[PDB]
Amino acid sequence: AKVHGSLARAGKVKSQTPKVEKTEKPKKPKGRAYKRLLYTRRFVNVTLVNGKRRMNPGPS
Amino acid sequence: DKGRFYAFGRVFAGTVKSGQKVRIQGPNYVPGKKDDLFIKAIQRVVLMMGRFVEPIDDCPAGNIIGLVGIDQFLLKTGTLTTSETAHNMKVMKFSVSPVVQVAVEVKNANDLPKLVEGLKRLSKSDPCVLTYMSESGEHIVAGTGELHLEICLQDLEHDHAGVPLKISPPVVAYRETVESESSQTALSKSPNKHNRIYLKAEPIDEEVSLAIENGIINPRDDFKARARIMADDYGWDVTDARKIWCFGPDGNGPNLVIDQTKAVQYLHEIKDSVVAAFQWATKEGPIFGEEMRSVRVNILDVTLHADAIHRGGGQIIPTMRRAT
Amino acid sequence: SVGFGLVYNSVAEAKKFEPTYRLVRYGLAEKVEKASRQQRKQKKNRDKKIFGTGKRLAKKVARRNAD
Amino acid sequence: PRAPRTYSKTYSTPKRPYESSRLDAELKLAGEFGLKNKKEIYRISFQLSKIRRAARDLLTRDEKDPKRLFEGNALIRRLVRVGVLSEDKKKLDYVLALKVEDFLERRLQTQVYKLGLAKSVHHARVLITQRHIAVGKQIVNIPSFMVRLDSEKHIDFAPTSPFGGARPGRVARRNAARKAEASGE
Amino acid sequence: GKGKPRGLNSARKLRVHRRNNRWAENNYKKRLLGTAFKSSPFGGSSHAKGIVLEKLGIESKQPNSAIRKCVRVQLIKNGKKVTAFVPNDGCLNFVDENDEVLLAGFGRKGKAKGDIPGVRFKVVKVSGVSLLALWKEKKEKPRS
RNA sequence: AGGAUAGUGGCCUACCAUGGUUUCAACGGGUAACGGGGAAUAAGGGUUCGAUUCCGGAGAGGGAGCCUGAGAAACGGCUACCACAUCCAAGGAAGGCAGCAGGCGCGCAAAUUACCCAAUCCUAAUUCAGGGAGGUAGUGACAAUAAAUAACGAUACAGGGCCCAUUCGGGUCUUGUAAUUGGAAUGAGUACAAUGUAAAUACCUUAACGAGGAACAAUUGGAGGGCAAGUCUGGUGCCAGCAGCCGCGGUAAUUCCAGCUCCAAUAGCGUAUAUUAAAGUUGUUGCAGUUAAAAAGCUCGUAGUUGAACUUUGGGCCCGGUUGGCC
RNA sequence: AGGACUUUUACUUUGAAAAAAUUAGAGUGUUCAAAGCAGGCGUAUUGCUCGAAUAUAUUAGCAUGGAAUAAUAGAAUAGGAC
Repeated sequence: AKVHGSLARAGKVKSQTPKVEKTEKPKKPKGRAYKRLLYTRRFVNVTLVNGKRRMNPGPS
Repeated sequence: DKGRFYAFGRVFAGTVKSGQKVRIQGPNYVPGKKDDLFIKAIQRVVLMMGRFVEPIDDCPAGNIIGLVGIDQFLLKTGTLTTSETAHNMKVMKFSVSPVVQVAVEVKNANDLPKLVEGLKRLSKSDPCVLTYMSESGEHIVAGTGELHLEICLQDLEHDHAGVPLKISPPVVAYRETVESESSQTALSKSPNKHNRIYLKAEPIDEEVSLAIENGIINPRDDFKARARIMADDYGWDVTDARKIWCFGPDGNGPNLVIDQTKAVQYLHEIKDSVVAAFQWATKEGPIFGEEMRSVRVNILDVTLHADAIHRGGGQIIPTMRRAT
Repeated sequence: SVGFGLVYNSVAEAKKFEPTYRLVRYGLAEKVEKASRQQRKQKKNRDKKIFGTGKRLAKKVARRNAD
Repeated sequence: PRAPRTYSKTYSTPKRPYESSRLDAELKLAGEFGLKNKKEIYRISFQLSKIRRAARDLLTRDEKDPKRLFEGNALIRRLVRVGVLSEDKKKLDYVLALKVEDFLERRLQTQVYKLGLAKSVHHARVLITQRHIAVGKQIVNIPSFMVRLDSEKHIDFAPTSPFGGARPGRVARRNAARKAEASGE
Repeated sequence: GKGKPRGLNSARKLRVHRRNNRWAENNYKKRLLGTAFKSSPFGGSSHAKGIVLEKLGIESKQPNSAIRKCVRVQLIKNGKKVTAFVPNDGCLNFVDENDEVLLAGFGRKGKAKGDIPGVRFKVVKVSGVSLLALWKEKKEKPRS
């Protein structure tokens, strides 16, 4: 329909976004060493059970 | 052969290699940044012979040479250093710069785009020849001298685009604007007789209109902080300074629409209609559909019929344009 | 270490059946060699144009060079 | 022009992508059998199915038939020579039964951990890979070697690497030269 | 009875009848006629390289409001008209008309991805560098 | 009947009859058509694919002709045309890479003009010659199989067993997070030597160097639902854009873009297209037709599909094989 | 078996008919696996032997059997069987 759309605003977002780098995050295990990390906290250390069951939450 | 072209440059230091890693320090590239940087791999090297060449794999400092393959990555003319800490060389001089100017089209418009790659081909055929677009849908061609451009036109002619071309002087555009202020308050309502609009236009200071085109006044700045900058430095009304409504056209134009009503409880309901219709207006002006520059609007008193059903985009936009 | 040995009745029957590469890999005979295959194939066809020894043709070219 | 090196896939992903139930049991398997790729568990079920399948097809045929006997018996007696199938159950019906846990309970990894050796289950994997343990002396760095029982008593640090003789480690020799370099003459 | 004549000597009979009602099947037609190798802008092919001609500003059909940013192109292998589309934020900042391209579909087998009117082909590569590289700044666009 | 053919025959030529093919779809047309073996997908039933490691077939720029020879309509043979295309001193000459590499072009797209007969086989007069068949190395993420990126102590320390409790609880089974830390465990590499090979690099071997987060670091995608996994933060304000459909943003967005945390899979994941299952959404298996899409206006009637029952059935004897108790 | 004329088909039975490589699949510790088709053992100081299975091999075609089933034919101015 409208062919001659204005394109002087395109890219607005990925332009003035607060440039926040990636904080110092320690290396995590890759491969088999990973299932180790997952399994030890996903089952061995477990999480909550408010009602039925949960996983990744938020700050409250 | 095949459509590839070996670069032409002099070695200032170092010995060239067939597949050497070097960094391109483009005309805007600077060591402390990353813009115009291109650390690529040459395919091989070649030594000149008048019109033909022969594959020389190495060459020393001070002796001029040819670096083939890096064509599709450079920026026409640039520095090639494998040393990152290296500053940017001196950026030529020439002393000529674009002055000649024409317009190009076709006698057969169905293959018109083949003519445009002929234009990009000319850039990739000469040094100081500069091809660009006009603010009126034409492909302005500029250069050194009249014959220069004509030989470059004979190039675009037979070779590059290789098709029928129409040449005319560069068709200009003269920014429609105002000398005085709106004599009286202009009145206009919907084709569906009801809701009216009242305004008057005045000459904006290029000091600030140029401040638009230099990052001082942005259509999305601090109505509070930018108010201090236009009241203390530009002597405007800090009242409507925070009341600015839109930058027409393209959403950043040298023209602005300003709030000044008092008893209109429903003004914000038609703003979108106003800002976009104000664009269609500053786009094609009455005189001869020419964009506006340093053109301001003082929206005085605007009455809107009861419910927003008749006070809607479908009929307000036609009123605003006519009121402006 | 699964290898594969060969005990010949005599050393004579060795340089008879035993393929070159093995016995040469040892150091029985001297490193026998000719030009590379690219030199050999190219040299092969050049000699395929010339008929017979025809050294009078190489002498015939020693004629175009004096005439 | 040579000849076909007949390829074929050993595993088989599920007709479903994210079925809650199915994912919870298999992660607990990578903690009980210290695996890392579902492909490693899939691979099991695939071979498990091919088995279960031919078993079924043969299971349908008229009993006493040469096939149900040949293909059948010979088969059963193999899953057994690998110690997966129970000796008691020799009517290919425990095979139809079974479960990944059983076929996976006979891997070099599970036995390397159960036969003590590398203490923890995973620490067992850390060694198999770091060249250790062997068959009749045929060292292996394949944590999924499939212990078949007739090789279960031969499981032990192969003649290579410490804990089985040979020359210990290069860090130990460096520690010896680092010990005599610090204090000595 | 009910329809299909359950007979032992009506093979070809049930055959014809079958092939017939096979033509009423959507995807069967597209094949037994080569709709792709004739009309489909990408005649029997998957992706395709071309030349960017115009930086369109295509509108969005209800109920969403905003401009999409598509590109009408002339494919090299046909030249046929295709009003393509471009993904990610901006991109057009580093796209530029008359540049090389490589397009594909919207897993729709024709059809529009949704809100975008008619557009049946979106971009993947440009100048031979691809979006991601220029969208994550892992390289800059050449002299293409 | 003859002719031509290695040979049968309208293969071809005389003379003669009027015939032969067709709703069981001939003929004409399309084929993004070499067939067949077989590949992909799978509950069965089907569906789609099969240029391509083999087999029969056909062609060598598009043809037609033909020498030799047992064998060719060969073209890494030739003659002519057509399209081509290269050399020249200008009179002439030569050439087809749908053989192996390689260059242009064509493109979504596809590797080195490197080594060699040692294997495999063939050809030849024929053990010794030759084979850009083929064998090897390079490039290589079309598929395929295995699996590194660390593991055990461990100290500060809470949790859940317990013999123990007024209540000043040790410590007792340990589960981890630990910015204290502790050494062995190492192939990915590097490198004597040997092995391998036709020669060598690499697979397999192995001195000497080689792991402590700044390593020798694994990523691609996603987190409303569908579909497993945040209503958390900062900018965004129906703009930018996402959105495989439904659907997100219009100033507090679980769906935007970045932070953080986290998830599905893992050296593979995402992309597109194609095809299968799904799809009982193609139906013999196994659909629907009153209103959802659909019973011809009615009947006749082909071809097709299909069509009642009725014809030594039944009784008697004996025996040779394989299951089981059983004795 | 030199010989004389016989109801046919369709359906069904076992075998056969076949190029393998591939499919299923035997067996066998390529360090394991897709593989591959190898090995395994002795006086390891003059050798012994097991292999490299079977089936599907689909449609038409071929050979035996069956005689239920779909048909089919036979003696009428007697075109009769013996």
